[PDB]
Amino acid sequence: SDAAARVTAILSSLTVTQLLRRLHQWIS
Repeated sequence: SDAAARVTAILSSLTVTQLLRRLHQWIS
């Protein structure tokens, strides 16, 4: 099963983008 796993991977990358937004919010 790769289609369902790919859906989970897309969500994992989004979590990383959010962590980056919080880091930038603290710096600027």
